[PDB]
Amino acid sequence: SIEDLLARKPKDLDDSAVAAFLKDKVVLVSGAGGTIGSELCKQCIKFGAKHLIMVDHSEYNLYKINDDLNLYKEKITPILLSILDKQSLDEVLKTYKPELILHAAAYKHVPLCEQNPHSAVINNILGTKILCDSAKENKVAKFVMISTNAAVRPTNIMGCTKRVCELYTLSMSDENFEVACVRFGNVLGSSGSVIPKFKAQIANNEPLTLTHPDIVRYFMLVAEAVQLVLQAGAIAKGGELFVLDMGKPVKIIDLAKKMLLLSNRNDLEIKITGLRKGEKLYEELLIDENDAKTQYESIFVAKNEKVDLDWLNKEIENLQICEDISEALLKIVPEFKH
Amino acid sequence: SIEDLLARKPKDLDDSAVAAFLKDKVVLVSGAGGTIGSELCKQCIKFGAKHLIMVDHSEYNLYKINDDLNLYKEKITPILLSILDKQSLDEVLKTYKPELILHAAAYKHVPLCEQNPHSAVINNILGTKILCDSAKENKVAKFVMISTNAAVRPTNIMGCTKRVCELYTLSMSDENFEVACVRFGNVLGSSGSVIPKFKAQIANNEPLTLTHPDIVRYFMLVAEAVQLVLQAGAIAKGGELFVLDMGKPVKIIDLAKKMLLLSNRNDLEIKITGLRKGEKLYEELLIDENDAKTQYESIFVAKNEKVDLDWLNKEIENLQICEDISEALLKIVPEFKHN
Ligand SMILES: NC(=O)c1ccc[n+]([C@@H]2O[C@H](COP(=O)([O-])OP(=O)(O)OC[C@H]3O[C@@H](n4cnc5c(N)ncnc54)[C@H](O)[C@@H]3O)[C@@H](O)[C@H]2O)c1
Ligand SMILES: NC(=O)c1ccc[n+]([C@@H]2O[C@H](COP(=O)([O-])OP(=O)(O)OC[C@H]3O[C@@H](n4cnc5c(N)ncnc54)[C@H](O)[C@@H]3O)[C@@H](O)[C@H]2O)c1
Ligand SMILES: CC(=O)N[C@H]1[C@@H](OP(=O)(O)OP(=O)(O)OC[C@H]2O[C@@H](n3ccc(=O)[nH]c3=O)[C@H](O)[C@@H]2O)O[C@H](CO)[C@@H](O)[C@@H]1O
Ligand SMILES: CC(=O)N[C@H]1[C@@H](OP(=O)(O)OP(=O)(O)OC[C@H]2O[C@@H](n3ccc(=O)[nH]c3=O)[C@H](O)[C@@H]2O)O[C@H](CO)[C@@H](O)[C@@H]1O
Ligand code: NA
Ligand code: NA
Ligand code: NA
Ligand code: NA
Repeated sequence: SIEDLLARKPKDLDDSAVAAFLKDKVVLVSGAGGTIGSELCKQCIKFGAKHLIMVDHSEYNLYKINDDLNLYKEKITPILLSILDKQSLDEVLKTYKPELILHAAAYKHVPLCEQNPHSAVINNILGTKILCDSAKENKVAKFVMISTNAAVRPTNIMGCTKRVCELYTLSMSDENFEVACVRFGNVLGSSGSVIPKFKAQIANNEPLTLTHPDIVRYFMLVAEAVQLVLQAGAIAKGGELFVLDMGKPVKIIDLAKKMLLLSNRNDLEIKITGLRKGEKLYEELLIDENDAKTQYESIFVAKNEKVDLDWLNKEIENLQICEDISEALLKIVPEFKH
Repeated sequence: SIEDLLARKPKDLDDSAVAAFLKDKVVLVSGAGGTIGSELCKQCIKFGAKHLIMVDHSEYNLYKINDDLNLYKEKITPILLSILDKQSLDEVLKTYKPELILHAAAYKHVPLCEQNPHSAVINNILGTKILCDSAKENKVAKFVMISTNAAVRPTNIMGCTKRVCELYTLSMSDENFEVACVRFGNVLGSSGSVIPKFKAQIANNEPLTLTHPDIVRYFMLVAEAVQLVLQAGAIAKGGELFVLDMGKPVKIIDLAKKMLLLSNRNDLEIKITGLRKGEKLYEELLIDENDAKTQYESIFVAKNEKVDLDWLNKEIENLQICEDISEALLKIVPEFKHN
């Protein structure tokens, strides 16, 4: 398998630490039925959580993860809900009183967020604000925000919104409501990503569409990223912006060729179709030489400064009505180059 | 495959009527990346729409239908959006000025809507209200509501919510804003449905889980339901509640058995697991012997009277506040018998 070949296989997976962190917890996962959310769900059950509240706005995604976990049906509750519905979300948190929220709900596609920036802002930033505020109000002990390497020096709407969500959640962190964010890169075979695209092109005898001959990405398996996110949540004391190490980058052309080789399909061409708007060619330096080490060699802590929430709330209000979203996002993230 | 077997293959598919109806139109499809919406999008391009506005809240579903239609990308615009965001929907409608809205966005699962009746109400009823209101205000000429046979004498929250959407949209119909609803039954192989569930159980060496040995459903292919919906929309003058003829119902036990026979896994057990809450054994009579015929033999018009919108709007507000959704729904839909 191509997944197998590019797997990170990190040597510092710690089952026992995740078990101790999750034992008998009521846990709520937003985006429960997504690529990452579904794997969080599965690992929460595997590592002994008492009760899993699965929140997703996509009815098929929710149905599917509920169905996948049907052997544990007594321990899970499928909540069909947008996190933008504050009043319903508050009712959910007061009812179940989760001690941990794993926030994986977001819009993540670079091109679609470029084309729909307002919805990106609303779903990502406002949805994060609503979920985060509700968690703090409802005395959730720990809140882990799934973030992305795309939030570093963002060149696109999606990335920028995720950076704003880091700023917001980390600024809400305190002794009673401990927030951690976890940045990582491309999850192998995730929803709507390049591996399923190539797989489908091959199966339909189409040429593979490669954006640029020199483009590279960092990859890991969903089970690896999720477990490390959970180990990061487990060691968090509140306020940490974590980042995962992912090994060496992989050329997408090499990925394309390996896929072709694995299906004995060297009858097919690889066609250059050009960079998509917002897209980086090399991403960013993963780990700064001065990020703090943790006890896990795959997990580092990056520097982050709280921001004045009053100011941030004003900017977020403006984001929901303003005419130029890109320019507005810049006033919040001055490193944003769109 | 199982789909082949149970196809309807109506004799009265009419490409040309659909082509004439869709020619050069700007068409907005809500729920565009769903099972039915995706097929609506494809048929809109096939039959010569000018421009397709694809609205969906699931980024993956939208991504996928957008990619599926890559060959025709200059004719399609992917709008990542919940129809509950009135202000943004309004802006989309003003920017693109669609002439036709095909409304396929909803929550459709009996059990999930049983378990989340408030979100069923919000996403189905309020989402329909917002989209329908915005369409009329923005002078969209024709609005087609995808409905369901479950709206008839509903026994579950989902079906009841769909019936309220019928009442709302049809009561908004007038000479400028023509509304049709179309009711039909199970679409073979649709998202989250019994066929994909049985396929996975088989692929995983699991017993098939059959709710009840006697349960039956009416089935048709997505391409058939969709084209018939488009033909209904083509002949509509406003205010019609259409219903499709779907042929003979199918015992789910016979569908299970046939799946096991086709993959040669008669080694697997069929386990009876019990009816799910809200579920009917035999659905309902499809075509009332008095429903009116149309020019197509697969499409009929079911009786329906407008309700006062003043009344309905206030009942819809009550739905968003009440203690007890089921009781509140019964006020609007007095034939609702909630299992
Ligand atoms: N997939 C990757 O390669 C990758 C890499 C780094 C970070 N991330 C981050 O992980 C998070 C999840 O990514 P994914 O691959 O699982 O995407 P995904 O789209 O498969 O899953 C996201 C889930 O959230 C749900 N959702 C979205 N908005 C919602 C809302 N308002 N209310 C409730 N549910 C909502 C979706 O329906 C979906 O099931 C996103 O920020 C993403 O940016 C992903
Ligand atoms: N599948 C069947 O058997 C069947 C039979 C009869 C009627 N119907 C009706 O057909 C319609 C679609 O069913 P389907 O099988 O395609 O289901 P689906 O879930 O596959 O498709 C619905 C689509 O609507 C989207 N959506 C839901 N709420 C939304 C919102 N608030 N804003 C924007 N997008 C939203 C979803 O993301 C999804 O892509 C529903 O109206 C259902 O009520 C289905
Ligand atoms: C999963 C998804 O949809 N996007 C995520 C993905 O972004 P990213 O945009 O990298 O995800 P993709 O899987 O879409 O693309 C992976 C790589 O393949 C290339 N490519 C893509 C499609 C194609 O047809 N041909 C082609 O060559 C891209 O240019 C990119 O170099 O990882 C980032 C982490 O680093 C996250 O921030 C994004 O949320
Ligand atoms: C998920 C879905 O598309 N639901 C639609 C489906 O409902 P419906 O609930 O009939 O659709 P499903 O495919 O879930 O179920 C079909 C039949 O198979 C049975 N079954 C299902 C699952 C299983 O594990 N075992 C089993 O035996 C059910 O009891 C039912 O008799 O068609 C109706 C139209 O008639 C629509 O109103 C619903 O929106
Ligand atoms: Na899966
Ligand atoms: Na359960
Ligand atoms: Na499809
Ligand atoms: Na396009």
